[PDB]
Amino acid sequence: EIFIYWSKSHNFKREEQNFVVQNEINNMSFLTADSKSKMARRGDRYSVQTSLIVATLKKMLPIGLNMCAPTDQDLIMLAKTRYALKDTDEEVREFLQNNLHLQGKVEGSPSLRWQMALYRGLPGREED
Amino acid sequence: LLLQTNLINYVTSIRPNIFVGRAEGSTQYGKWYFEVMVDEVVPFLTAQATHLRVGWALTEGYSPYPGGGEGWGGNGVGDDLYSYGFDGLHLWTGHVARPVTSPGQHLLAPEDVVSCCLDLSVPSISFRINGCPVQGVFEAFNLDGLFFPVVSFSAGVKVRFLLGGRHGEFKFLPPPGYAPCHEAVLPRERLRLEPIKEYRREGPRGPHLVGPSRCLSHTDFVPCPVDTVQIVLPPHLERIREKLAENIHELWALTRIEQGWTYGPVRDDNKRLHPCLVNFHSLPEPERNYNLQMSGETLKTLLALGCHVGMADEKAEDNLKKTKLPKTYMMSNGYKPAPLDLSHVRLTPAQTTLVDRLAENGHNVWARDRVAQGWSYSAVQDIPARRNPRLVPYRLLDEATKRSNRDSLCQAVRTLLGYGYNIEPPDQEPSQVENQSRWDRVRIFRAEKSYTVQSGRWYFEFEAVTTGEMRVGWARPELRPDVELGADELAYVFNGHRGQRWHLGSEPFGRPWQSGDVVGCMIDLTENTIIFTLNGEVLMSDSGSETAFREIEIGDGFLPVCSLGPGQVGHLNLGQDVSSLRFFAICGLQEGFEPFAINMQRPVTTWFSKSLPQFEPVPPEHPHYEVARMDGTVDTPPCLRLAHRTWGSQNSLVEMLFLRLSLPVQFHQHFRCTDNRDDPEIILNTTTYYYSVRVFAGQEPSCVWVGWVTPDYHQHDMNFDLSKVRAVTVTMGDEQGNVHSSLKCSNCYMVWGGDFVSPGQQGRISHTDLVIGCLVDLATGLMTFTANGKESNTFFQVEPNTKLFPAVFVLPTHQNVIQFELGKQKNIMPLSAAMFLSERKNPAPQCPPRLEVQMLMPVSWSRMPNHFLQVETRRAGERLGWAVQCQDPLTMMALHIPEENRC
Amino acid sequence: GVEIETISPGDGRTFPKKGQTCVVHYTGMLQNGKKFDSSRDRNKPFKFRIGKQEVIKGFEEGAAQMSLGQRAKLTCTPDVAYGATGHPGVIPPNATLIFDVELLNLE
Repeated sequence: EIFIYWSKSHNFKREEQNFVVQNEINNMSFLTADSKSKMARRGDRYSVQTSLIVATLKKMLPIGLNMCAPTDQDLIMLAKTRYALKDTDEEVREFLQNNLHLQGKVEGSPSLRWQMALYRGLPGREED
Repeated sequence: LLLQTNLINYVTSIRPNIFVGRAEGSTQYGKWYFEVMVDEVVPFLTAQATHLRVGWALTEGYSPYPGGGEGWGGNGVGDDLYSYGFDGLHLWTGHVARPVTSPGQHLLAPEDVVSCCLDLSVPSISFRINGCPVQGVFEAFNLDGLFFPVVSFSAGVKVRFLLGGRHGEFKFLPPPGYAPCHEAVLPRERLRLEPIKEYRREGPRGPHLVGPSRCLSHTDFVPCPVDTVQIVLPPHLERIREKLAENIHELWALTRIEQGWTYGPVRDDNKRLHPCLVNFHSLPEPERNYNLQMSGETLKTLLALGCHVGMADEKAEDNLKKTKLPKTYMMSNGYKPAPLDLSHVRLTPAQTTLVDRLAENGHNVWARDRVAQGWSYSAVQDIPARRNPRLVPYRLLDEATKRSNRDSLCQAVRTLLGYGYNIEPPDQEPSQVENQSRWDRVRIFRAEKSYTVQSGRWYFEFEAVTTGEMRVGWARPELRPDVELGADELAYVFNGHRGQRWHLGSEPFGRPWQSGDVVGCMIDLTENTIIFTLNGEVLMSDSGSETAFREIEIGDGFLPVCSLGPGQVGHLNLGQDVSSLRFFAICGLQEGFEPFAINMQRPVTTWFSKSLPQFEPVPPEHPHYEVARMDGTVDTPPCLRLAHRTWGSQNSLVEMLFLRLSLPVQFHQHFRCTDNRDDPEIILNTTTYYYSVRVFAGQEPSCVWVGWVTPDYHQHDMNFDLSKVRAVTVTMGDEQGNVHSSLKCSNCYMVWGGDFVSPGQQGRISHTDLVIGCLVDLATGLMTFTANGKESNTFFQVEPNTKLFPAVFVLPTHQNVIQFELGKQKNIMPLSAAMFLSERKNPAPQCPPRLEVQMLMPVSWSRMPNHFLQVETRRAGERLGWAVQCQDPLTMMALHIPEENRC
Repeated sequence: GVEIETISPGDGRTFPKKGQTCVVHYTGMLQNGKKFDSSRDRNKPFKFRIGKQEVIKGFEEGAAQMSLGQRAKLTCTPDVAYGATGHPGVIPPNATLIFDVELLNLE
């Protein structure tokens, strides 16, 4: 939700680098500090890739995608399409209720079958 | 003409790690004896007869790779000249079975005894069946390399190794002068039975790919120290010639005082009350000044190594004292420390390494001297037989004795350091023990071409059991087998021995692993990215980049590839079973990646770079070597000229090259009992065939070999000479001597071009081309050579049904090197009748397109079988020894190439 | 005519005489070392009536010398073999035949 606000508020983007340039934020120590502890120019001042919001997102993303079942990615890409049509959170929730039965099938693809095995085999996955 | 197919049983070989060999000043005794006990043998478990052979083999080329190969597969002992085998009826050598007379000859039946006698003082390998001698012995065989026991067996056998002493009792009396083979075990290792150099061993979770096994060498049993004679003794050393001797006159005596070995005035050293701590003046004078000049000898070793001394600080003589301890108190002329006492003094690692090699150079001089007095090695000590368990070079010695030697001289160098005199390390020179066989170091493992992927995101694991030079990554389908990964664009690999990434070079990336780590490689053909994950953690380059490689073209595709160095173990987990993956959920599962073999039934066909030389035709696009086919004119016969394209230029390729023709000549099935125009009545009946080679001007004949090779020649030596030619003579006779059948067999039939040149004062670059000719008589098996139209002294005789390939071994030293001439002479038939049946009565020589010149590629690709023979090996007990069992059958259908005689 | 070398001899007492069928489980090979026929591939013993000249002369005269359970290596010259006419499409003219015969049983 923080990244949603960042992605939508243009002034938040605009004064993000203003805070960066005024504080001389390197943005590399916040990611490579453990690399130095592990003994291991172009974007020297500011870049979108060095932002801490997405820097946190790339680490959170496997965790967030872990909860979602393998039958729901097909809903994710069509959700990307309807989100591209600028549908709010309430609207996309209603569209999910409009197409709940359009989710993936276990025998619909051999790629999904092993995904069910390695997803449902976790102790924390409850069938209810 | 047509390739033949047949069902062939899988054959594996099992050896004990008992290695023996001879060399100049060798520390290994050259006479040995062992036995093989046959428990159960199935005569026919499958359609092919059960294979079971016993004999010796050579450590530097006997590589019976499972699957197809020489002849009709199932290669074991005796199928090539790197091994000699006996199976109860034949003395197998050079893939030829020769019957031998025995007292009741038969195949290796259950409840049988096979005794092997090895002599290295003279070349001889004797055999005994059930104690009855075998009337046939190998002689005149190569000594280079090491000889070890080995049994080659198909499925359905139970054999036991009788090694005598503790691992058996030999059930018989070994011949005099022949020692039991169990005495040859090196002290650092324990006796065990392992197969020959392999590429796969089973593991708890899966097959472990195995990098080349490091092999011990005969040259590693000769102790070669640095000579300590031509050293003028320096003034600063004679100045300290005394204290460094006084401190080592009873240092070995200090430990045992005030114990059961406590000295007494009535006796002296070596009388179970040794110490005598008083002084060395009381001790005998010759060993006394001997100990002084042994301290000097250690200082001379320091000089020859590169150690020099310098005095800076306060003299230790002042601030040192002798401590009359309550321990080591004696009644004989007062009490004192047995060596000269010393206070707090330390030693840096340079001194540790230096004292290590100083003890090495002491041990190797002692061993050299003992050998010069005749002594040798035996794991059990025999003083009247003059054998010791410690007559091996220091590098092969045991850690107990290493520490015991190093302790005394560590005290000595410590006492030297106390006086402030510097121990100067010498210069560092990097050296490699083995350099020639650069190919028996990397064994590239990859998948079959049909598994090539050109899309999607893929994942696989590679558990690094060891932490050596092992590379894992992705490679293109046309990856060369004899080139290390990363040298070209055909590899995108991460070398994690020290944390480097390799693609058209090498640059640092990530961190090296440790034992047990799992390297999860990525590939993303959609995003054109390659990532390497170590223990579930994404590796980093020397920047903030998360991807090892980027902007990679799709190309022909990529394959999961890995390679292993010598003595390395790596488990490859391509992903056939998803549960077997360790870090897939941690990295790969949540980011759209999939296992490489996620939906497959059979295991992925994995191809390994087979490091055994084979003969293949020259590529037409070869930048260095080209072969030109010159048409036969009115006066010149057809020729195959070899010219070096890039000779005499920068970055050229200059190395020993082996050349051969693509077609053989087979000798007759039965040998016969007991102007300038060819006469038609006799040229149609002659059995003599002649070919010649033109050594061009500027090409030195000193590095030219000309002759014939049998199709089992796989000897790629860059420093090749006639000594390395494999050969063996098998002599057969009656029960009491009477050698009546002395058969000489060899794979390489070469002559030296340096013996065919007139030794003038100067002008070795002859303006006239050297035309060496070769004549072979198929009806008799006798073959000779002509220097310049005149016959030479050298000749060879071969057995019937033998195949010879026209070969020339040469080191290129000119723009034009050689030229294969398919000519003919007076009443001599050209090769067109000795290679083509349809051209048997065609006198005019021709060069048909099938005949073409071939190189000797060192490494060629091969396929690892989806199943391997299950061998049960264990120690049955003290009385029996080690038992080998194999019952599960495995059969392969092999396509056999007739002319090359290989399947 | 034929040269016999014993391989795994059995009893050496009872020989196949006239009147009873000879059941051999053999393995044939050409002199060059290329196998051309066997019976273990078919997994059925080769039963031939003795004395009726149904088998080649070399094989027929060889089979008498081995005993029950005796395996021997024969060597049949082309004269006692198919000879100049050979075996059409299988054995070339004037070839010497080596047979790894094993007289496993009689009847």
